[PDB]
Amino acid sequence: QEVDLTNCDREPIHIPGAIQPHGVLLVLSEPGLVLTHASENAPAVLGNSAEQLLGAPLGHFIEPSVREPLEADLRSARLKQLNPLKVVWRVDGVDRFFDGIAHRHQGRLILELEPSSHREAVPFLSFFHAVRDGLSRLRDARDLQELCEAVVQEVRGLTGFDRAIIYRFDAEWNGSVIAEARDARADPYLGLHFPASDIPRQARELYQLNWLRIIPTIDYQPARVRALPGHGEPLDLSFSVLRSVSPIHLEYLHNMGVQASMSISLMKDGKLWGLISCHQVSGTRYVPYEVRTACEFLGEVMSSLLAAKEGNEDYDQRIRAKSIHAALLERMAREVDFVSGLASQESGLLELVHAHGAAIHFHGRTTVLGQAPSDEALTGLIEWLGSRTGEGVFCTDRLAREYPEAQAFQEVAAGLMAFSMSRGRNNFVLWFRPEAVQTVNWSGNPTKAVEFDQGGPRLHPRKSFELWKETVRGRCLPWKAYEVEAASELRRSIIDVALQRSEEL
Amino acid sequence: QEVDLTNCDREPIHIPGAIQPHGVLLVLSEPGLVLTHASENAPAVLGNSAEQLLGAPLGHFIEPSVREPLEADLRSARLKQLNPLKVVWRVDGVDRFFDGIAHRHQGRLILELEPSSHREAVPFLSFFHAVRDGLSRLRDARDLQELCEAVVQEVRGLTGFDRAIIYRFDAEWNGSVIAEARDARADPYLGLHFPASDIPRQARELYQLNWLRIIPTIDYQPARVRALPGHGEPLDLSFSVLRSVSPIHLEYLHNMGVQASMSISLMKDGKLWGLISCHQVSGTRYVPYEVRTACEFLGEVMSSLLAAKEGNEDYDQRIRAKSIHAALLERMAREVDFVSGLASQESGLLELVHAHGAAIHFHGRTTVLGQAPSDEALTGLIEWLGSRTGEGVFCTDRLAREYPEAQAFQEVAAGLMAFSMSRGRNNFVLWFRPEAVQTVNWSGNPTKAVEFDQGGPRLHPRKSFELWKETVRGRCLPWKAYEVEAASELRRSIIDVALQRSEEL
Ligand SMILES: */C=C\C1=C(C)C(=O)N/C1=C\c1[nH]c(Cc2[nH]c(/C=C3\NC(=O)C(C=C)=C3C)c(C)c2CCC(=O)O)c(CCC(=O)O)c1C
Ligand SMILES: */C=C\C1=C(C)C(=O)N/C1=C\c1[nH]c(Cc2[nH]c(/C=C3\NC(=O)C(C=C)=C3C)c(C)c2CCC(=O)O)c(CCC(=O)O)c1C
Repeated sequence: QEVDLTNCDREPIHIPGAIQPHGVLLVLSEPGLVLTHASENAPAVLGNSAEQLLGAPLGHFIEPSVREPLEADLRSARLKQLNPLKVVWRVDGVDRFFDGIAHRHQGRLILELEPSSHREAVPFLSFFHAVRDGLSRLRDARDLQELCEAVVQEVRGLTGFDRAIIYRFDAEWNGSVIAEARDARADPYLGLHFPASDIPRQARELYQLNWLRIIPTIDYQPARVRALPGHGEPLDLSFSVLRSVSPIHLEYLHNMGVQASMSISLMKDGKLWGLISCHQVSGTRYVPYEVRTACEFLGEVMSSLLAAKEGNEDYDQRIRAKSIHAALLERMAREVDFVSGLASQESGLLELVHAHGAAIHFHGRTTVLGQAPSDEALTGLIEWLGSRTGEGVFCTDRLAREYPEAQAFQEVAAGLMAFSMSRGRNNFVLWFRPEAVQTVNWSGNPTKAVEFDQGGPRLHPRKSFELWKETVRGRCLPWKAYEVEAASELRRSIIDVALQRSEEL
Repeated sequence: QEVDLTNCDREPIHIPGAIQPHGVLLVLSEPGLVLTHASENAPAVLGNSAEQLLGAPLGHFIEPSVREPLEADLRSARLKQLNPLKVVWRVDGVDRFFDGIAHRHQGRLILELEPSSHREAVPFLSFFHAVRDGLSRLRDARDLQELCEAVVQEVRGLTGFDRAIIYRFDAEWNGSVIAEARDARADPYLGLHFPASDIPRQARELYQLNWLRIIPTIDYQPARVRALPGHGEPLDLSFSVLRSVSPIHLEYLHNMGVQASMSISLMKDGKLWGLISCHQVSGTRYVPYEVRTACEFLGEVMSSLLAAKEGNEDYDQRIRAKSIHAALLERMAREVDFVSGLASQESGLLELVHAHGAAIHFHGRTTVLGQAPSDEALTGLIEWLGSRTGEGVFCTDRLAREYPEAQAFQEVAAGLMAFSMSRGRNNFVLWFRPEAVQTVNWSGNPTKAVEFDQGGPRLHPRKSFELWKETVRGRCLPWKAYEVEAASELRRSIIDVALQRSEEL
C-alpha cells in the first residue's frame, strides 16, 4: 500500500467555497465573460451586490475605455504571462482600480481582484534591487548556505517581513529551518525541526502544483462565493490566490505568535524540496501581487540553482568505492568459491557502503562477518527479506520502521542495506551500520504536535513551539547517494562471476 | 598532445592592449583610488583625455554624492554581485551615467564604463516578466530540442538580435547549428556545420572560463589601453567586456555578412558544450549589460538542464523500446533456450535498436537474424581485445575504422552495436546497420579556412559561406542513445536469465 495517511492528511483544503475577503473572486463564462460566480464581499469591495453581478457580463461593469484590453486578454491563451490585469471598475460614474489575476483550472476562468490604489506598495527602487541584485546574489553563491541566506535576506528586504526562513524537508517530511533573516523582535526559529504534520500531505501536494501563497491577516470572516443555479458543485480553488485557508492552520499561526504569512514552494527534480516561509508577528501584510511574484521568482531561481551548489558533493569517495569495488570484483573473479572470496574481504566489503557489519546467506548457510551480531536474531531477519520484495537494493536508516523487530537488536545501529544475489531470491547480502545518536532541536513537543477538543474529536495545533530536545536512537547516518549504486554494482558483479563460474561448469 | 592546432591557436587574444571604443576601460590602483591604465577613447565617450585621467584618482571625476558609495563597492571582495555599478560621471558640470562593470584578474582591478539609460518602472517590469517567463519555459522544456527552441526565442526576445542560434560542438570541436530564432528576413542558418578552426582552442579555452562576449559592431577602431610609466607591460584582458577581439574574427563576421555579435558559453560536465550565438545582419546591437547577463543566466540554466532534458529525448521511441524489451524478456521465459526466445521475435530484437541484422554467438554457435556479413562472421567475432567491449556495449557507425576488414561488408554492416554476455567473452550479441550515404551541409568548403595571406605568412578566413555538401561514405545512420541504452538493459537481462538457467542445472 506504500503510504499511509493520517487525520490531517484528509481535509479537502481546495474547495472551501470561500475566499479571503480583501479581494473579490469572480468566474467568467467563456466566451461571454458573463459572471457565473461572485463572492459575497462584492458590495464591500466593488460596490455591487452579488445579485447584480450574476448572469451579467463583465464588460457591463468596466469603465468603457479599458474594456478592449481586459476582454482581449481574458480570452488570450497566454494569460498566465499577462497577470496582473489592469482592472478599472466603474459604478455610477466613479472608478476603482484592481490587480486582476486570472487563471483557468478544471474548465473555469477565474478572475480575482485585489484593491490596488490605496495600497501598502513598495518603492520601485527596492523592487529593482531585490530582483536585479537578488538574481546576482543567488548566481554568485558559493555554497548552499550562501544561496539560502541570500534568498531570505533579499525576501525580507523586499517584503519587510519580520521573519523569513528557508525550511528544508527531509526524507520523512519533517522540516528544519536551515536559514533565517529577521527583525530582532521575532524569536529565532533557526535550527528548529518541525513535525511532518505542520504541512500535511494534501497541503504538500498542493504546494507542488501551486507555488505561491499569502495569508494577509489570519483574522477574517471567509467570503462565500455565490453562483447562479446550474453551478452548485464546489468550485476548485487550488490556484486561487484568494482561497480561504484551513482554519486550523490559522489556529497554528496564532499559537506561533504570527499575524500574517507568505510562503513559496522550493522545487528539485519535480518534488517539493523546501519552503520560503515569511512571518509578520503583529500587523497584517497585504503584499501586492507584483512584489509576491518577485518573491516567487527568487524562489524559482534558487530552486534551479540547488544542484549546482548543493552539489558541494563529496568528490571522493565515489572514485575509491569504484576502486574498492574493482578490488572486490577482482578477488571474487579468482576464487572458484567467490562467496568465501568476498567474505575474506572484510574491510573492502564493509567500507564499500561504510557498513560496520555484513552478512552473506548462500546455499544454506549464513556467514556473518562484521560486528553486528544478532545471529540468532538474523535468521529471522534474512527471510523476512525473503518475503514480499527486497528488490533491488533494500535501504533504510531505521530498520525499526519497516521491521521493528530490530528495535531489540543493536537496532539500525546494526543498519541495513541489502539485496538478493540470484533472483531465485534466497542468496542474500546484508550490510550493518552503527548508530548516530544526535540531539535534535524541536519546536515544541513532537510527541504531541496535535491536540484534541473537549470531549471533542476536532483537532487543534500545539500551543507550545519552544525548544524541546529529543534524542534519537534507531536512526543512523543517511545512506548517501553513492552508497546504493555501489551496492547495485556489487550485485551486478556477483551475478557476472557467478555466471562465469558456471560457464566453467 | 591531443590537439594538434593548425594555424590559429597562437594569437594571444587576451593581451591586445585595445578595447571596443563604445565603452571605456579603466584600471584602478588598490587600496582604492588612482588610475594606472585607461583607453584612449575616453574623450569621445567620457569627455576627458586619457592624459588627464591617468595618474589621478577615480573620485576626481565622480559626482561627489555618488563618490563614496561607489568606492565602497570597488573595494568589495565579490564585485560580481554588484555589477553593474552606478557610475555618475561629472564632466564640466554635467552628469553622464554609466554602467560600471568591475572585476579583478591578476592582481589588477578593472572598471569598464558603458553608457547607461537610467531605469524606469514600466520597462523594468516588462523585462523582469520576460526573464521570469523565460526561466520557467526552460524548466518546463520536454526535451533538448524544446529546451534549445525556448532558449533561442528567449534570448532573441530580450536582445532583439536578428539571429539567435544554438551552436553545438561535436567530438572534433566542429560545430552544428541545431536550433534558431530569427527575423525571417535573415538567411536561416538552421542545420549548417562549421569547422573547428572557426573557434580556435585558445578561444574555447577562453570561453570555458568567461561565458559571455559581445561585439556590438564589427567595424570599429581599437582604442588602445594606455598606462602610467611603470605599468607598460601587457594588460590581461580575458574577463573584460570591452577587450578588443582578434581582427581575423572580425573579417570572418564581415565575410559571413554579420554586423554585430553576441555569444554565451554552454557547459556540460565542466567542458564547453556549445554556445548561444546571436548576430545582427545589418545594423548594430549595443545590448545593455543587465540584459546581457540575464541572457547569460538563461544560458547557465540551460547548461544545468542539458543532461536531464537530453535524457528525455525520443520519449516515445523509449516507450516502444521498453515494451519491446518487456516482450523479449517474457518470450525468453517459456524457453530454457533463451537464445531462440530472442530468435522468434527477431523482428522485435531488430526493432529494439533499429537494426536490419543481428547475430547471437552462444556456446560456440552463431544464429543469424537479419542481413548479416558472410558466414565468416567469425570476422569481428574473434577479432577484438583492447576496445572492443572489455564491457559493456560497443557501439560504432564506422566499423571499417576500428576493424578494417568490414570495408568488404559495409553494404550490410558499416555499424555495429555489440556486447559480450560473460566475463569469459565467448558469447556476444551483435546488431548490424548498413552503410547510409548521408550528406552533410557545411558552411563553405571546410578544407580551406587553414588559409594564408599573399601567400605571405599571415592568416585569413574563408570568403564564401554558401552551402557546401560533403558526401561522407562508410557510415550507418548514427546510433541513438536510447538505443545504446536499450542494448545495455537487454544485455544485463540476458545475463540474469543466463545465470538462472545454468545456475539451476
Ligand atoms: C493536522 C492538522 C495540522 C496540524 C496539527 C499542524 O500543525 N498543521 C495542520 C494542518 C495544515 N498546515 C497548513 C499549511 C502550512 N503549514 C505551514 C508550516 C510551517 N510554517 C513555518 O514557518 C514553519 C517553520 C518555520 C512550518 C513548519 C506552512 C508554511 C503552511 C502554508 C500556509 C502558510 O504559509 O502559512 C495547511 C494548509 C493551509 C492551506 O493551504 O489552506 C493545513 C491543513
Ligand atoms: C585561424 C583563425 C580563425 C579562422 C580560420 C576562423 O574562421 N576564425 C578564427 C579565429 C577566431 N574566431 C573567434 C571567435 C568566434 N568565432 C565564432 C564562430 C562562429 N559564430 C557563429 O555564429 C557560428 C555559426 C553559427 C560560428 C562558427 C564565434 C561565436 C566566436 C565567439 C565570438 C562571437 O560570438 O562573435 C576568435 C576569438 C576572438 C576573441 O575572443 O577575441 C578567434 C581567434
